[PDB]
Amino acid sequence: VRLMQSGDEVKKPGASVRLSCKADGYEFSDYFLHWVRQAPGQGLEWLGFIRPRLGSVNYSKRFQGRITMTRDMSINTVYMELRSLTSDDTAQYYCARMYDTDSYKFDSWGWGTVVIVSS
Amino acid sequence: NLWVTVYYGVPVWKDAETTLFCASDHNVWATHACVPTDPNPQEIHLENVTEEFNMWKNNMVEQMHTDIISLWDQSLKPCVKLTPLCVTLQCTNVTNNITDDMRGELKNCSFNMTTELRDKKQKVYSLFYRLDVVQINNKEYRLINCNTSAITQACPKVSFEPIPIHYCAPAGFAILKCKDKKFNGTGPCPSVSTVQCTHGIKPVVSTQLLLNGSLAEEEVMIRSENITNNAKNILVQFNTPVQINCTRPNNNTRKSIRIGPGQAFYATGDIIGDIRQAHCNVSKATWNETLGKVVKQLRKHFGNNTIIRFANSSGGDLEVTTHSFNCGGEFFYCNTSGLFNSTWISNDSITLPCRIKQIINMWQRIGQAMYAPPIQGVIRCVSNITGLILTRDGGSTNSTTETFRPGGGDMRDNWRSELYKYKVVKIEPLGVAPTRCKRR
Amino acid sequence: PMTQSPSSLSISVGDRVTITCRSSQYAAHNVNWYQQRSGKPPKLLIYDTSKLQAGVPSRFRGGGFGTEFTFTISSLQPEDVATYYCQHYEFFGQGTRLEIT
Amino acid sequence: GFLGAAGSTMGAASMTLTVQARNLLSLLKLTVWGIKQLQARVLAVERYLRDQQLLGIWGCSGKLICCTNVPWNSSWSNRNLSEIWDNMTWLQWDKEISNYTQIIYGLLEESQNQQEKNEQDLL
Amino acid sequence: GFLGAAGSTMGAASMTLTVQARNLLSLLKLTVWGIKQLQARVLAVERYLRDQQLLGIWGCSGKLICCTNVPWNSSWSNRNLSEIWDNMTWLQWDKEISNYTQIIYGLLEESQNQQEKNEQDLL
Amino acid sequence: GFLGAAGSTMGAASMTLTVQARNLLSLLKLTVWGIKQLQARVLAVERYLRDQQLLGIWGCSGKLICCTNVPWNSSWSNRNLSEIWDNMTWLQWDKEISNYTQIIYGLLEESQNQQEKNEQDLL
Ligand SMILES: *[C@@H]1O[C@H](CO)[C@@H](O[C@@H]2O[C@H](CO)[C@@H](O[C@@H]3O[C@H](CO[C@H]4O[C@H](CO)[C@@H](O)[C@H](O)[C@@H]4O)[C@@H](O)[C@H](O[C@H]4O[C@H](CO)[C@@H](O)[C@H](O)[C@@H]4O[C@H]4O[C@H](CO)[C@@H](O)[C@H](O)[C@@H]4O)[C@@H]3O)[C@H](O)[C@H]2NC(C)=O)[C@H](O)[C@H]1NC(C)=O
Ligand SMILES: *[C@@H]1O[C@H](CO)[C@@H](O[C@@H]2O[C@H](CO)[C@@H](O[C@@H]3O[C@H](CO[C@H]4O[C@H](CO)[C@@H](O)[C@H](O)[C@@H]4O)[C@@H](O)[C@H](O[C@H]4O[C@H](CO)[C@@H](O)[C@H](O)[C@@H]4O)[C@@H]3O)[C@H](O)[C@H]2NC(C)=O)[C@H](O)[C@H]1NC(C)=O
Ligand SMILES: *[C@@H]1O[C@H](CO)[C@@H](O[C@@H]2O[C@H](CO)[C@@H](O[C@@H]3O[C@H](CO[C@H]4O[C@H](CO)[C@@H](O)[C@H](O)[C@@H]4O)[C@@H](O)[C@H](O)[C@@H]3O)[C@H](O)[C@H]2NC(C)=O)[C@H](O)[C@H]1NC(C)=O
Ligand SMILES: *[C@@H]1O[C@H](CO)[C@@H](O[C@@H]2O[C@H](CO)[C@@H](O[C@@H]3O[C@H](CO)[C@@H](O)[C@H](O)[C@@H]3O)[C@H](O)[C@H]2NC(C)=O)[C@H](O)[C@H]1NC(C)=O
Ligand SMILES: *[C@@H]1O[C@H](CO)[C@@H](O[C@@H]2O[C@H](CO)[C@@H](O)[C@H](O)[C@H]2NC(C)=O)[C@H](O)[C@H]1NC(C)=O
Ligand SMILES: *[C@@H]1O[C@H](CO)[C@@H](O[C@@H]2O[C@H](CO)[C@@H](O)[C@H](O)[C@H]2NC(C)=O)[C@H](O)[C@H]1NC(C)=O
Ligand SMILES: *[C@@H]1O[C@H](CO)[C@@H](O[C@@H]2O[C@H](CO)[C@@H](O)[C@H](O)[C@H]2NC(C)=O)[C@H](O)[C@H]1NC(C)=O
Ligand SMILES: *[C@@H]1O[C@H](CO)[C@@H](O[C@@H]2O[C@H](CO)[C@@H](O)[C@H](O)[C@H]2NC(C)=O)[C@H](O)[C@H]1NC(C)=O
Ligand SMILES: *[C@@H]1O[C@H](CO)[C@@H](O[C@@H]2O[C@H](CO)[C@@H](O)[C@H](O)[C@H]2NC(C)=O)[C@H](O)[C@H]1NC(C)=O
Ligand SMILES: *[C@@H]1O[C@H](CO)[C@@H](O[C@@H]2O[C@H](CO)[C@@H](O)[C@H](O)[C@H]2NC(C)=O)[C@H](O)[C@H]1NC(C)=O
Ligand SMILES: *[C@@H]1O[C@H](CO)[C@@H](O)[C@H](O)[C@H]1NC(C)=O
Ligand SMILES: *[C@@H]1O[C@H](CO)[C@@H](O)[C@H](O)[C@H]1NC(C)=O
Ligand SMILES: *[C@@H]1O[C@H](CO)[C@@H](O)[C@H](O)[C@H]1NC(C)=O
Ligand SMILES: *[C@@H]1O[C@H](CO)[C@@H](O)[C@H](O)[C@H]1NC(C)=O
Repeated sequence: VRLMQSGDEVKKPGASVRLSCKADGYEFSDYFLHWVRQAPGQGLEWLGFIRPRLGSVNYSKRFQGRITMTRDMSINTVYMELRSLTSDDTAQYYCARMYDTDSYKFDSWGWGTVVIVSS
Repeated sequence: NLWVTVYYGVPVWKDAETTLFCASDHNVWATHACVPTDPNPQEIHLENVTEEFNMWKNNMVEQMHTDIISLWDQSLKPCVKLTPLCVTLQCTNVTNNITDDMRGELKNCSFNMTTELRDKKQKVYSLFYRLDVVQINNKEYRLINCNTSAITQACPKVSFEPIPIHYCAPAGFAILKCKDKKFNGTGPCPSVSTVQCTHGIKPVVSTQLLLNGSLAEEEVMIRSENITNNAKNILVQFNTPVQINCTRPNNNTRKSIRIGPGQAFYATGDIIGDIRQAHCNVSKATWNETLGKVVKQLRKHFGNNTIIRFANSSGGDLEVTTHSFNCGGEFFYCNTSGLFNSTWISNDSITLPCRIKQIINMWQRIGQAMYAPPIQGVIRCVSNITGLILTRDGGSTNSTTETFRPGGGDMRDNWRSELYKYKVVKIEPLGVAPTRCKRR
Repeated sequence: PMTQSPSSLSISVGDRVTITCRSSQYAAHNVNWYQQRSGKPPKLLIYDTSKLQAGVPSRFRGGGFGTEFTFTISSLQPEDVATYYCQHYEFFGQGTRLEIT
Repeated sequence: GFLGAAGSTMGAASMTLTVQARNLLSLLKLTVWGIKQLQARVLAVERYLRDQQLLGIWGCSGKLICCTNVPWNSSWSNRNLSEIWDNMTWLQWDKEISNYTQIIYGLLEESQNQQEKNEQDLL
Repeated sequence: GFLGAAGSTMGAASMTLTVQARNLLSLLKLTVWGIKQLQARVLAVERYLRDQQLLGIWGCSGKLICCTNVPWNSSWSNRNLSEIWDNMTWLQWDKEISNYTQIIYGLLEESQNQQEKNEQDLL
Repeated sequence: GFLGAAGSTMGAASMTLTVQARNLLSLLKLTVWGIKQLQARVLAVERYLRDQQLLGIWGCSGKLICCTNVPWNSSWSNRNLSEIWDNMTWLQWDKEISNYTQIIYGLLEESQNQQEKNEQDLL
């Protein structure tokens, strides 16, 4: 099971960044995909998850409104778009795969995509 | 002295899995093929028995899901494949007697079909909803499911009305029903009663609002495998039903087209009269009362002094973002943003604008579509919103507010609201016990 | 949310370590532990606080059922230098950094 | 009726067995429901036949309550007969004997064969 | 042979039963005839099993002619034994008693259970 | 275990029968393997039922070793009992009697019916 992310990005404050996450090696319908961000020198933080089966989403209350996650089953990718970027959004964003809905089990993680928001 | 003694027929059961057949008192679900249920159902109350039920680990729901999918497939098999319909349509916008709410929602598409003769063509028009056509870059459009799946016309005699079906376990098996009216869904049930068949479950297909379901008795019930978990749908069962009135005001006319020998494609002819958006009505006072009752039973798991907010769906396909259902032969996708637009701190009718889709990708299976034939006349429907399928937004900020948004899509949650109290057990009538007797 | 403690601790190779995971709400057994090497993506070791994910060596073990959870690695190794994260459902915890003395 | 004495006492449950013994057994089109009904019928038939075969191997065919000549090791259960048959039902009895049951069956059949052979010796 | 004594007297018909008792039970391709044969086999098996289960519940398994301890209410039939067993066959007998069968069956099983318990008391 | 006494002596093979008697009986999808399994289950059920019906017609149901009152014509086999039960197994025994089986079976059932009638006369 391999989750290949997208390329390190640099955005100006106030812009929107769309990360991607390609998943292969497993049936891209049974396992939900979460987006976990990590600030430099800080702990992991959960952004939200998406069910690839029907595109159902669930975003964290802190990032609600500024975030939107879509999926594309043909190319087998999950995309996350973050709007109104500010300075403290400089982070590494990972895409994890939850094995079971109960006992959240982030088995496979992506390489990570560092978004740098600066002027 | 003491010795073994074998007893046959002892009341001992173990939880197990088996095939449950159908009993009922044409149709997509083969109700006729079901055995006739007994006119007087037999149910035995059990005294001083405790059994551990689990609605979410139940197996009967999976069997029902597989059975409904199989019935759908077996009803769509012997009827018209619409592969010739995947052709370049030349579409315009219908503008004759359209209100402001349906500006461009319907397309007058004219296109060439093969006729009953192989070497002759046929220039024929039809009316396609905007959701069933995608532009190609009058303009050029094509059916939405022409590059992903093959369409099979929902074949006009079969009816989609959910006829109740009873799931009867075979001989040697029983079904324990949890009669406890305060059963939250996962745990011991003091009041267990043995039955042979279920209580006529209606295979109602809906996503955000459970329609025509079985209601609770004591109060509104909140069921979830893990309320703390945010990946688990929260089923809400109402004690009193909320009536919802569904309507498609357009007076559609079905037009038959000969696309081959015997094969006929039923298109939407010119709508006679005025074109108006399909919509739903729900009593505002009744809905507010039901939401208040739900919040009252929802604050228990989150404590008092917490803010309970209902907001609309956060995203996804048209099946999960909108309350999707099927009645009258037509599939409605209703924007339930008016319903879930409330905040709760410790004659008027809400109108939901609905859209109609004919290219139906039922059971979220990519590779098998279905064209719902036009239904003649004006469609009206009256349904009971028996329950809800909510989902709690994740995260934890400084504020203590909780936002619940409608969910769905997974029909297992839809059919788990009827099989929650039921469990299938295998009888073990052989039992050994001490006694002071010997054979002579 | 989690209150994973301590922030960091210096431990010699082969020594037993303990990482308390005092929670704030009833978590039952649905608590998992992640090992994030410096720079590398986090890797999962223990799920359900008892079971061990395949491919993880048996020195790692977990415990606790209520609002307190413990993480032990028995015999520390040079390749066990990383950060260790609690995880109950959505919420993670402040990491524990292992430094070789 | 059926399974009515599930929570009843061991002796009272043993008194009534036919009411839950009759219900252990009671064109063809290969639709979704037809194949399920066929599977249900075959499953019921084979389960009843397996139970009756186990009963008949131990020389208890046709008898709801049948005694046996095999001894009962005290390791199986040290509980007294009065509390077993007066303050307890069949469910937890199966729960606290389940793992032992598998060996007792063997003893059962052995005894029967021996007894049968003895009869052929005596008669 | 089979059903030969259908018109024969009640006693003579009762004398011979095996000839019409053996014939109560006696690759797979899912064609038109194969599914019919499978249904026929399953139907025969389940009918024979139901009949044998009814026989064994009344403590008459393995016995073509079996007596019972329950009484016979004269309302069921006031006809004398001589005319019943000498000037009449089984068919018209079944027609006039078909409406009292179920209760009779119940009585049957009850006695058996009672009878069984009695041996467990006596033996 | 199963069929272990196939080469064993007639008496030794007759001593052990349960071990090879239990194994005579032990969702649905109409795939190749599903239909093969369904045929196998139905075949096993019907074969066991046929064998049990033949046993019960002769008044030997539930008895692995059962005696009968019918005579044995010396034409069937003139071999002495000692050599039959001490220097020869069941297979070659079946080979030399397979052509007298049917009549024997008939005699069997006849006796049973007669015996049953006699019982109904005596009791
Ligand atoms: C929750 O539960 C409620 C109630 O159970 C349910 O509402 C019911 O929905 C069904 C949907 O099938 C409705 O049934 C339809 O009703 C219309 C109108 O019926 C009234 O009017 C007719 C005369 O117009 C009266 O005879 C009748 O008694 C009612 O008063 C009917 O017109 C429909 O008939 C067509 O469909 C049937 C089933 O397919 C056919 O058997 C019938 O012959 C008709 O089809 C044929 O004729 C058409 C016209 O000629 C032709 O165009 C077709 O192609 C075909 O040839 C149908 O019976 C029912 O009325 C609703 N009841 C109420 C009280 O509202 C909800 O839908 C349900 N919610 C869910 C499932 O989400
Ligand atoms: C749940 O409820 C919320 C509101 O509570 C809904 O949010 C609205 O969603 C609709 C979707 O159509 C939005 O309507 C569209 O707005 C576009 C403008 O977006 C800009 O401005 C907003 C703020 O106003 C920014 O957030 C955004 O980033 C953009 O900068 C229009 O361009 C669209 O126009 C299209 O449709 C109209 C329809 O008539 C056509 O006339 C146009 O030609 C064009 O085709 C469109 O109007 C609306 O803005 C959203 N509101 C808010 C406050 O964000 C959710 O959609 C709803 N979810 C569900 C599932 O029901
Ligand atoms: C639906 O009803 C169920 C039954 O009432 C609920 O399950 C119970 O939920 C309560 C509160 O959430 C739990 O109470 C906690 O218990 C722990 C101790 O755990 C005990 O149970 C576990 C079961 O595995 C056992 O292993 C332990 O040894 C304990 O014996 C306390 O430490 C807490 O402080 C708290 O009191 C129950 O434990 C729990 N029981 C079971 C069997 O699950 C369920 O929560 C309800 N669901 C909803 C959505 O309301
Ligand atoms: C079958 O055809 C449909 C319709 O053409 C395909 O869906 C479309 O797929 C394209 C990508 O190939 C999507 O384009 C994307 O649009 C978003 C904005 O929505 C934009 O941000 C992206 O950069 C990209 O351009 C398009 O939106 C999408 N259309 C719809 C209605 O979802 C579908 O992929 C085809 N199936 C295949 C190729 O298997
Ligand atoms: C959809 O377009 C078709 C085009 O054929 C319309 O049907 C024709 O409309 C013209 C209008 O001048 C009539 O003269 C023809 O008799 C109609 N039929 C045919 C076969 O050409 C149809 O009315 C349009 N529907 C709309 C706009 O709702
Ligand atoms: C049905 O087929 C005809 C013939 O193939 C199409 O008419 C042609 O359209 C092209 C595109 O403009 C022209 O170059 C040809 O000269 C037309 N030929 C004739 C004979 O008219 C027609 O467009 C097709 N129908 C639709 C709805 O597209
Ligand atoms: C919607 O709910 C109402 C209320 O439960 C249903 O009407 C009741 O149905 C029960 C059936 O057991 C009857 O006992 C009540 O007398 C009915 N009450 C009334 C006022 O009619 C109604 O049938 C439901 N509608 C649908 C379509 O299921
Ligand atoms: C649902 O509610 C709407 C609006 O409350 C109703 O629409 C009214 O319909 C009548 C009859 O056609 C008109 O005279 C009114 O002008 C309409 N009101 C509005 C605001 O459009 C509708 O009748 C209700 N029922 C159904 C089945 O839709
Ligand atoms: C939904 O429609 C039903 C009718 O199908 C409405 O109920 C009827 O309303 C009329 C007008 O007030 C009354 O005369 C009837 O007695 C009502 N019958 C029943 C069974 O309720 C209902 O009011 C409508 N509700 C909404 C929200 O549109
Ligand atoms: C669902 O309904 C809501 C109304 O509650 C729609 O929200 C409006 O959408 C229009 C269309 O762009 C905007 O002009 C309004 O400002 C919106 N109002 C509010 C209060 O949100 C929403 O767009 C609908 N969603 C659909 C049709 O997908
Ligand atoms: C036709 O309707 C579509 C909406 O479906 C709209 O985008 C387009 O501008 C319309 N064309 C007209 C009115 O000419
Ligand atoms: C919450 O408030 C209700 C009254 O509205 C009360 O019955 C209940 O005990 C309270 N729960 C607490 C304080 O945990
Ligand atoms: C729809 O049109 C038909 C035919 O014109 C008519 O009989 C029927 O009453 C109409 N239905 C309406 C207007 O609801
Ligand atoms: C989640 O649900 C499962 C099954 O009902 C239960 O065992 C577990 O304790 C629950 N955990 C929480 C945190 O509620």
